[PDB]
Amino acid sequence: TLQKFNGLTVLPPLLTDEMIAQYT
Amino acid sequence: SMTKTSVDCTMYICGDSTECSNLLLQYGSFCTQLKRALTGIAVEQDKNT
Amino acid sequence: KCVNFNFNGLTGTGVLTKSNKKFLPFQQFGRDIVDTTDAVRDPQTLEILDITPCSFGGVSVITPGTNTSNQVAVLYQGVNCTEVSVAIHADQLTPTWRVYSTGSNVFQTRAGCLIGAEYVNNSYECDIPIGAGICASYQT
Amino acid sequence: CVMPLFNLITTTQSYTNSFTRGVYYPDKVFRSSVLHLTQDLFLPFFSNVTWFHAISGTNGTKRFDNPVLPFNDGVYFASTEKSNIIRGWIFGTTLDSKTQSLLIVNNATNVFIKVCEFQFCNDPFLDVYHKNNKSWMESESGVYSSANNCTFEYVSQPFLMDLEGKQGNFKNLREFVFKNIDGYFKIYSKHTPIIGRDFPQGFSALEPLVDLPIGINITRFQTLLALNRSYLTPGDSSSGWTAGAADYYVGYLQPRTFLLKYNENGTITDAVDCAL
Amino acid sequence: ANQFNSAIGKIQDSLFSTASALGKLQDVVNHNAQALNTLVKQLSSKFGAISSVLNDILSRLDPPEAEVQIDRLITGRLQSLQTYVTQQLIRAAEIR
Amino acid sequence: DPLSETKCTLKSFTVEKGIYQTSNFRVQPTESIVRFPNVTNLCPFHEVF
Ligand SMILES: *[C@@H]1O[C@H](CO)[C@@H](O[C@@H]2O[C@H](CO)[C@@H](O)[C@H](O)[C@H]2NC(C)=O)[C@H](O)[C@H]1NC(C)=O
Ligand SMILES: *[C@@H]1O[C@H](CO)[C@@H](O[C@@H]2O[C@H](CO)[C@@H](O)[C@H](O)[C@H]2NC(C)=O)[C@H](O)[C@H]1NC(C)=O
Ligand SMILES: *[C@@H]1O[C@H](CO)[C@@H](O)[C@H](O)[C@H]1NC(C)=O
Ligand SMILES: *[C@@H]1O[C@H](CO)[C@@H](O)[C@H](O)[C@H]1NC(C)=O
Ligand SMILES: *[C@@H]1O[C@H](CO)[C@@H](O)[C@H](O)[C@H]1NC(C)=O
Ligand SMILES: *[C@@H]1O[C@H](CO)[C@@H](O)[C@H](O)[C@H]1NC(C)=O
Repeated sequence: TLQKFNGLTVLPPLLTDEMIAQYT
Repeated sequence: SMTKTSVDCTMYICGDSTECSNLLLQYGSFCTQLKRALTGIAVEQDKNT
Repeated sequence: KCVNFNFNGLTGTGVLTKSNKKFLPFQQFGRDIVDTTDAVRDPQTLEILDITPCSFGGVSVITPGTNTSNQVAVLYQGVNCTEVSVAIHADQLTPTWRVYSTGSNVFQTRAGCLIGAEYVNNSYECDIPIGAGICASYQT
Repeated sequence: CVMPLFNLITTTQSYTNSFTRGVYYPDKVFRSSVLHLTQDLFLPFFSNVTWFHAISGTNGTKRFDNPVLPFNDGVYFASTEKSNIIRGWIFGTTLDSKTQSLLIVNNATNVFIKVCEFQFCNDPFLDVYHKNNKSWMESESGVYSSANNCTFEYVSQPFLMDLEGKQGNFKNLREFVFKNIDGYFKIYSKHTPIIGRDFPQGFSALEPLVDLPIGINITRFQTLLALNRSYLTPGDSSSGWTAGAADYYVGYLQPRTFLLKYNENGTITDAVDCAL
Repeated sequence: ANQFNSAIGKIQDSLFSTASALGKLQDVVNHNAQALNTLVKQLSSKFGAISSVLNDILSRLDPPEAEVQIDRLITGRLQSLQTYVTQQLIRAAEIR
Repeated sequence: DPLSETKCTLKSFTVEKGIYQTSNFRVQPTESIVRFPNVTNLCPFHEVF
């Protein structure tokens, strides 16, 4: 575990961490 | 995967300035290519996962 | 409120809120790690105000294909439906083709505000990937 | 300009290490817990600064030191005294009526700053002595013969500065930085108590006090001293002009790069000299 | 079974204390953060213009003179954006 | 409407099934404010005149 002000946006992944956990 | 980002050229370069965007228009489709590249990267990240 | 401010020659746009940040007596305006203004001092009352950029984001249009149908669902990315609704009621949104909201149309995805698609409690395979585990499809 | 005769002693220019002093806020921006890398006119870390003294001896010889110093691009000034022996400063090019000169004096509480074409004498000084044998007061007769063609006048700051006392050591670590950038004279200052004897090892940023839009050349500068007409040391019957003990250091500002550390409160708590 | 249980019990300690691995994902996250921060910090560079603020150029010079400064800013910020996108494409190839 | 705007973005009259990054939305400023310190010892023109 570790911009938005000017035109830069961060898209969310299609698979949430819950779905990845279910797949695993 | 890695973080999927997106950029608005008008906002980033000439934010809320009318006659900065007016001159940015003269550079053509130099900023549709960047939008398409970032969209391709995002879709590829989803495909990877 | 989303306003344009001019504090002693420093010009910008945003929403100014009351602040808990404390400046030194001489410091006028505050900058972030990436050298963007975040706090100002009101020259008259010496108050300290935090700037938040006026809400912005992407708009994604979801179509089932123009030959199948002519309806769309619009996703405002990254913002909650309350902000979009408030901006609509104040004619503030930049795109002026505001979609019809019937109260049962506005849905809050973690990706943003999705208007035009009704949420069904069932779960089907993804058809049009909206994001954050939410997908959309043209069905009955 | 009347200068009493004294057994004049040549000024002793000691050389001492500057430690990590002289850091000042580069601008008025507020930063919270950031490491800001800035290139500006700073006093280099572990730099190597001049030291002068001004005292009156008990053998009849009084150290009357009024040297002539340059300015270059910036100046760091430090002072330690118990009776505010340093009064003010003169900045200019020729220090005569031919060219405009800046002149700062602290008169007890208030402060005068003038930009005029003064006509200074060989040893300008202020006359601080007793009126009616009851009042301490100052006269500027010995400073300049006349003041002609003045452009900027400023009188403000009725602050006595040193007021807390002399608990540890005189609380009179006076640190000042003078810069002349694109027509603006900038004065940064800091008052630090002396926990020890002289030049403590520590860090403390210099807050900006004064900005003046004078826009004229500065190449030479000098400090001001005054003499009290006796009645300073109890038990001394020597009727003569004597002054208290004082020391002052001079550095110079070089164009360097620093890595200032702003804590969460907006103040600078440490710095790194990028070429030490 | 005992050997596997002992080996699986040491996996909770050897994942972080030994360092070595687990640095790749943090490296990815830090690289993304650095790229975005540099992109948004390129907005504070003059690129040879009078200032890095559009309005500061606007209210200091006449339109015909301000055209050159605004175009210098546009070219600099476009170069920054192109650099960011190209680096993202290369890094996306590596991640793919 | 969003569909016609998507058509313009794709530069086609036919749009297939999918989600398209169309444009950027922004909440616009309502009023413009200005703050300056004070009069700060204005010039004494009355004495001259
Ligand atoms: C600028 O002038 C205004 C005039 O009102 C000053 O505002 C007053 O400030 C004092 C000191 O804090 C308050 O007691 C008063 O109530 C304020 N007046 C009003 C009407 O609110 C303001 O302080 C001045 N600014 C500076 C920097 O001196
Ligand atoms: C930074 O400023 C804060 C806020 O004023 C200081 O925190 C206060 O410290 C005092 C010290 O006497 C305490 O009495 C208060 O209770 C503290 N307040 C809070 C909200 O924590 C802090 O000490 C300052 N830090 C430095 C390094 O100067
Ligand atoms: C948006 O509104 C929702 C609903 O009130 C709230 O939970 C959320 O914190 C708000 N902000 C964001 C950034 O989603
Ligand atoms: C300070 O200057 C003196 C005089 O030349 C010199 O001998 C000494 O080494 C200098 N110190 C430093 C740290 O440069
Ligand atoms: C200097 O200070 C003294 C003591 O307060 C005062 O009497 C005198 O008028 C001051 N001189 C000037 C020139 O303001
Ligand atoms: C005064 O400063 C100006 C501007 O830098 C310079 O041209 C001039 O030579 C200077 N004069 C002297 C006497 O230093």
